[PDB]
Amino acid sequence: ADFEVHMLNKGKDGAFVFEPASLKVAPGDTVTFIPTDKGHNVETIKGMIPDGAEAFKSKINENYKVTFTAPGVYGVKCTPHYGMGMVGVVQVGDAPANLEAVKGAKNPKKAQERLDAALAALGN
Ligand SMILES: [Cu+2]
Repeated sequence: ADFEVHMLNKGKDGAFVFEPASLKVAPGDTVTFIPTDKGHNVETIKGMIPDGAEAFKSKINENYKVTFTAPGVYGVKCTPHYGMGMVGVVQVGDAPANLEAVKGAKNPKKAQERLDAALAALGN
């Protein structure tokens, strides 16, 4: 199954957001990260990927398709806007094994508040 996540100058929770900020997909599904507005990318947050996952970083303005082969929860950021809160989480599969590591990982305040709301929305 194929999903999209958008990089936006403005959205639900204010400036510099991914939408949806919280998504559940199955292992093997794809997410295309679509910069609706100019100036965004996607990159995994160091410490917020599961066992055997590869880190990734797209170029600015790239429509970037990821096939999520390793199950678990992923924290993602936009590289320039991370510190302004531009984050998302992708849960790949059921009962993610790294849920504690992701809840506990250290992030700038604005990113942590948005990560916590995205994690809460997953309802683990
Ligand atoms: Cu951005």
